[PDB]
Amino acid sequence: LINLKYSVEEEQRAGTVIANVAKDAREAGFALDPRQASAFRVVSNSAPHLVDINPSSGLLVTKQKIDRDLLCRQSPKCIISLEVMSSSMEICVIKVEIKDLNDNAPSFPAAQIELEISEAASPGTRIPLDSAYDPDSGSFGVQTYELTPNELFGLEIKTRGDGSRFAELVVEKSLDRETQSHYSFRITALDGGDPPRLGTVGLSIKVTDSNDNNPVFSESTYAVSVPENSPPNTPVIRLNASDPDEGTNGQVVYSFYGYVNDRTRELFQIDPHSGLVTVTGALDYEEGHVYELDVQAKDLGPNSIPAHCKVTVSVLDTNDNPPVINLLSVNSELVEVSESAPPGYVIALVRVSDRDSGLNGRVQCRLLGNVPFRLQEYESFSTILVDGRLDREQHDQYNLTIQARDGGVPMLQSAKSFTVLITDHHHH
Amino acid sequence: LINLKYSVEEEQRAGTVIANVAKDAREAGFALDPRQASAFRVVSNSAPHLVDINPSSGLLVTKQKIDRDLLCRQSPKCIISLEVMSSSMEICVIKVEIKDLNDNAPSFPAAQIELEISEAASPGTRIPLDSAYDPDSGSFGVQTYELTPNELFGLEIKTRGDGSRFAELVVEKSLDRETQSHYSFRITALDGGDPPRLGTVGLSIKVTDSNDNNPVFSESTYAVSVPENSPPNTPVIRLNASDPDEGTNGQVVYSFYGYVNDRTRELFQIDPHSGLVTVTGALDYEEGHVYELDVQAKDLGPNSIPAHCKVTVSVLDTNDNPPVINLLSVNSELVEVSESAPPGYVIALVRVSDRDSGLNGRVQCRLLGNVPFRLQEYESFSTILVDGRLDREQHDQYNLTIQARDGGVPMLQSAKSFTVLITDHHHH
Ligand SMILES: *[C@@H]1O[C@H](CO[C@@H]2O[C@@H](C)[C@@H](O)[C@@H](O)[C@@H]2O)[C@@H](O[C@@H]2O[C@H](CO)[C@@H](O[C@@H]3O[C@H](CO)[C@@H](O)[C@H](O)[C@@H]3O)[C@H](O)[C@H]2NC(C)=O)[C@H](O)[C@H]1NC(C)=O
Ligand SMILES: *[C@@H]1O[C@H](CO[C@@H]2O[C@@H](C)[C@@H](O)[C@@H](O)[C@@H]2O)[C@@H](O)[C@H](O)[C@H]1NC(C)=O
Ligand SMILES: *[C@@H]1O[C@H](CO)[C@@H](O)[C@H](O)[C@H]1NC(C)=O
Ligand SMILES: *[C@@H]1O[C@H](CO)[C@@H](O)[C@H](O)[C@H]1NC(C)=O
Ligand SMILES: [Ca+2]
Ligand SMILES: [Ca+2]
Ligand SMILES: [Ca+2]
Ligand SMILES: [Ca+2]
Ligand SMILES: [Ca+2]
Ligand SMILES: [Ca+2]
Ligand SMILES: [Ca+2]
Ligand SMILES: [Ca+2]
Ligand SMILES: [Ca+2]
Ligand SMILES: [Ca+2]
Ligand SMILES: [Ca+2]
Ligand SMILES: [Ca+2]
Ligand SMILES: [Ca+2]
Ligand SMILES: [Ca+2]
Ligand SMILES: [Ca+2]
Ligand SMILES: [Ca+2]
Ligand SMILES: [Ca+2]
Ligand SMILES: [Ca+2]
Ligand SMILES: [Cl-]
Ligand SMILES: [Cl-]
Ligand SMILES: [Cl-]
Ligand SMILES: [Cl-]
Ligand code: NI
Repeated sequence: LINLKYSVEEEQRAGTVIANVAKDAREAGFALDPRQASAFRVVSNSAPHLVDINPSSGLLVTKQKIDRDLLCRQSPKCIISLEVMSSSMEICVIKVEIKDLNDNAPSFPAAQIELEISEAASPGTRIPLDSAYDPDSGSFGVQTYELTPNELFGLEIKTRGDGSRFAELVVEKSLDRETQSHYSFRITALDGGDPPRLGTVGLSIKVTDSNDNNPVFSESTYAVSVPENSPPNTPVIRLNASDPDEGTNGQVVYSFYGYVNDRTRELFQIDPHSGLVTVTGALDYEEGHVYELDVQAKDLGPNSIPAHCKVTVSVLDTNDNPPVINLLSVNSELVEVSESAPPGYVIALVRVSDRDSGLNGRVQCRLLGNVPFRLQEYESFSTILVDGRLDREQHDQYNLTIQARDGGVPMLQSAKSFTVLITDHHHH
Repeated sequence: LINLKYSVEEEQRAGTVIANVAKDAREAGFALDPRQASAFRVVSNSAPHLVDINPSSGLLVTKQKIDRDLLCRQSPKCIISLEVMSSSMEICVIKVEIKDLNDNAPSFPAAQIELEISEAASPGTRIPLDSAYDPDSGSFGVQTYELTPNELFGLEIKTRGDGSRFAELVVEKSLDRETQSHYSFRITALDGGDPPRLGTVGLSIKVTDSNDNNPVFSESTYAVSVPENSPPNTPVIRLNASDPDEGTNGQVVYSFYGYVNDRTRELFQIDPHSGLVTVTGALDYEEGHVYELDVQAKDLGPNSIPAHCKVTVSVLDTNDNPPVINLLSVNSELVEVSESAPPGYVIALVRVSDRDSGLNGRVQCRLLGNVPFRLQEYESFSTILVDGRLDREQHDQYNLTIQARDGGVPMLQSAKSFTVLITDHHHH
């Protein structure tokens, strides 16, 4: 029947006087018989330990200090319903409202918020953040959030229901670890207070890597030279591909990328994890001058995009073949010369070869001894001719010996000995 | 001394007359005397089994059919140097060159060329392709390559080592497996002849996957309701994230996200590999009405961009609290009523509550027995009043029993019995 409303701020000194219920009850129509200061008693009340009416004085006192933010959380109104009974079965419902105060500033449970975002995070990617804690009601509760001004990240606030706000992170534009790996920001939450209260958190963003870089060689093509007969495990060329990715994604492994049936496979090797290309087989300039290696560098991660380069290994000619002498008699027989052989008569023809090339293969010849014969060398063919008088007695037979010498370093020689004999007049 | 150069095509019939060595040499100055088949002899020649000069006739004839592509491979020139010696130690060097013919068409050894390219292949990255095989020399060897006209891939021709033509593949525009995984193209090799000869092979291109799709929920937020006291392991909600990637990259694993020290953690659980959110603890509407679950779906593998959604799980109120009856007398004494009690005089006040809500919390009261008393209902307080004649003798004491019943399903009752006594004059 009878209703009395009141209101008082929260967190007030315990034992506060809200109002004299006797005054406003009599004024409003109560059966307060003169009954030794005990006319009415509280039937039941929402908060036994917080508010109490005095049967003696007939006054509303706060039993303890009121913390509205615990009773009603964010509920818009905070009323303690308290019902009193009179001496003769009469009732007065009394509803006291607890006005909220901005005694709480928004709070973050974590001192810092560390996050990991892949550099491949599409712009628009959003990450829900732990909303701050402000137990005040509505207006005095958390209202907005702010992040350190930047271009890469933004904050978007949404209200699930009846405010109760939370704010998520948003990648605003493309990230890239290889440019900036870490970010450090500051988030502050703000409540709707006359002098608004704030909370703070440090926001560390570690940009997780993505295998978005492929190995790359300094050059597409290379050219190397190797002297023939280079011993096994001789350094040909050490390739250096670069991958700026992180860990496995940035680790390069070299290997050969060609068909597997060619001589190259057997001749050379590569150190896959280091990049050293060495000679393992028989390299002979005389057999082949050049070899083509197709090397691929590959990263150890997902979406492994390999990169290739071609190395032209030219073999170099060392002077490792002696000059070969070959005597040519007309009838492949013992060289006989007549005594009366006029100066300059040809005896036998000589030919020299050399499997090398250049100055290593080019030859020059000599005729040893004091013998009466000269060796005039012609283009690629040295001829022996008679020089002097031939006496059957003073010299019946000679043992001509030809030397051949190349122009390599170290130079090489060769010797060939053939016997010549002198005749009177033989018609064989 | 004397040089005679000649030329002849390959693959000619056997016993061909290249040139008349006797005539050419004699005109060129050589010991051509009329002798019994003994004017000169071939000293040595590059290929004995291929070409030979005969002193009897004096002609440069070929022994068999010559295949230049075997002798000199791609070597630019193919010369056979025959050395001839005359009667009087005179020499005529002869070099016969073998002109190449397009008797070989370029051919590929494999039927198809299998390739694997990551959909993340940046436009411009190239994959060296296996060069075709044509043993002809220079112009007549492999010259250019051609692929099926398309937009995604192109061909690039390059020259590595003094010829040795090769063509690598080049990506023209971005690939995407989630749109098209396999490609079927045709490559043809061509040689440099008037009627060019070709070879062909099928080129299968498999687009290897890249984790370039993140899990995605159907909607941004969800809302579900669950009756309180739902037993452990009850279906709350079935989340369903989608990821079109391949294998691991497309496999979603759901899990809980948010602050760790939260009530929710103990109440619910989620099936990580399936996405079923089941209840683990006891839910009580009377304690809390709503709960906020933050679920994240993330794919296994690299560059895991997770997706989040918020589930607002609202609890439902079951009628699981009985209506509490509570009678309160003036001084909490045995209820005494005066004999001369006029109809409608108040005896004792009743108050009933119910911790439930809605019709589950709404109560209605009853008075049992034939007793001379009424229970007239007020808002929140049922009053007991006198309705009959109170005779000390006919009825000295009553044992009034009040029932209370809520409007839930199944409805709940409660009973409270107090004794009333009748008296004429009270002096205390
Ligand atoms: C025709 O003449 C040559 C030249 O021999 C020499 O002529 C002079 C220039 C002096 O050097 C003399 O000492 C000698 O006769 C003969 O060639 C040489 O033949 C000798 C004997 O056969 C070879 O001796 C050998 O040498 C090797 C190492 O060089 C030793 O290991 C052997 O044990 C042995 O002593 C010699 O190598 C060879 N060449 C040279 C440059 O000395 C040739 O034999 C001769 N022919 C005839 C038919 O008389
Ligand atoms: C007072 O009465 C209580 C209820 O008894 C009930 O009486 C009728 C109306 C039915 O509801 C019947 O089912 C019950 O027996 C008793 O339980 C109680 O004992 C009585 N008081 C005393 C002091 O005995
Ligand atoms: C590759 O080159 C870079 C740049 O000069 C250098 O820092 C790095 O040490 C080189 N690595 C190898 C393996 O040569
Ligand atoms: C998710 O929903 C799709 C329909 O869009 C369905 O094909 C798929 O099977 C569902 N996922 C699971 C795990 O059942
Ligand atoms: Ca407070
Ligand atoms: Ca407050
Ligand atoms: Ca606040
Ligand atoms: Ca990058
Ligand atoms: Ca990277
Ligand atoms: Ca990489
Ligand atoms: Ca050699
Ligand atoms: Ca050599
Ligand atoms: Ca030499
Ligand atoms: Ca041929
Ligand atoms: Ca040919
Ligand atoms: Ca050809
Ligand atoms: Ca894709
Ligand atoms: Ca994909
Ligand atoms: Ca995926
Ligand atoms: Ca309950
Ligand atoms: Ca309930
Ligand atoms: Ca109930
Ligand atoms: Cl921004
Ligand atoms: Cl890593
Ligand atoms: Cl002819
Ligand atoms: Cl569990
Ligand atoms: Ni003789």
